[PDB]
Amino acid sequence: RPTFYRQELNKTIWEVPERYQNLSPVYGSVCAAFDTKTGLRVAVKKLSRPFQSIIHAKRTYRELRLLKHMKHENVIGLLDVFTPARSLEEFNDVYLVTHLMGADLNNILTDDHVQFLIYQILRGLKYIHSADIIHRDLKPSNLAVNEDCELKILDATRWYRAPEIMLNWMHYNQTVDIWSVGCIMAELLTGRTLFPGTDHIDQLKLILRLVGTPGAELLKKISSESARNYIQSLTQMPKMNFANVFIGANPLAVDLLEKMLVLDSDKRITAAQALAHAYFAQYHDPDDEPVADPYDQSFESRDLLIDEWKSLTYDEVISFVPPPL
Ligand SMILES: Nc1ccc2c(NCc3ccc(F)cc3)nc(-c3ccccc3)nc2c1
Repeated sequence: RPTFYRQELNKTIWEVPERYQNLSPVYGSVCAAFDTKTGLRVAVKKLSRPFQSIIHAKRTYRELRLLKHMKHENVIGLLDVFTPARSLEEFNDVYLVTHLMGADLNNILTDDHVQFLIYQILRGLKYIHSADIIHRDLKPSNLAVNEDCELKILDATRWYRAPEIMLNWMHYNQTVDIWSVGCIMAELLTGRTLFPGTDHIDQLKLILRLVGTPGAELLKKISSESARNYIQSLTQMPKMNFANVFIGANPLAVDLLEKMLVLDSDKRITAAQALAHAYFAQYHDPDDEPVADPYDQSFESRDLLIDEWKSLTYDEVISFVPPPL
């Protein structure tokens, strides 16, 4: 049990172990800090109102469980989790400590940079997807890149969302993330957002303008009559030739985009399949693209009181084991 020191940052009081020094500000508030134990720069996130409602309390619990499970080089992992509280009764504040990453992918490329960056994302997604976890919100601001161009996955928003999440299909799979990667890859190659839509309707028109309106083989798999009516109403756009839209790009890169930006998610390439694509021949190492331990998601289907979620979160703070140096 370490000793804590109080401090006021951006009109909030931070109580953190003395082990973390020189706090500097950057869902919750985040501070950069120096960690005297590892000698490394860290990010300390103080959650805001972590147990205000059932939804917050479950969301706090979910976030701690996910971070505690991620042990992979291209996914953000948990260095430490702590509370100033000495008991469950006083437990009201949760802090999360992770590696401070240099910048996000948003604020920044040759084809070799794009290969390395997209390769690291797919490698992280393979790990995440193997544990039955879907990210659902992949976008450049959720991708941290240091000076070495080493990338970690963290955590408009609509520009990277899969068409089946736009239409609220209840049974989408992991490939909603592959769609996002496709949109990201296309932005890195061209400098431009692929689908910069102003709202949900406009967003889908821009998508269908590139990938074409869906054929009868995809229509026969849509369960919502209203969605089916809507889709068939809109004007028939032809599938464009990616080799023309992405003119001058590496043709292996165009080929991967065509396999990622597929409307039908049953036919969209997976992260593991994409890792073996020729586009990543330089980097692909099948002996060095691990999968994750199983992840118990059964709590997602539970309806519990705020104090029960809080209690379950307290247990996970106590049982936390720091990763090895
Ligand atoms: N097996 C599959 C494969 C893809 C599906 C899918 N793709 C999203 C989509 C978006 C736009 C469009 F024009 C055509 C399809 N949506 C839906 C769906 C279901 C209910 C409500 C809305 C979308 N079910 C699917 C089932």
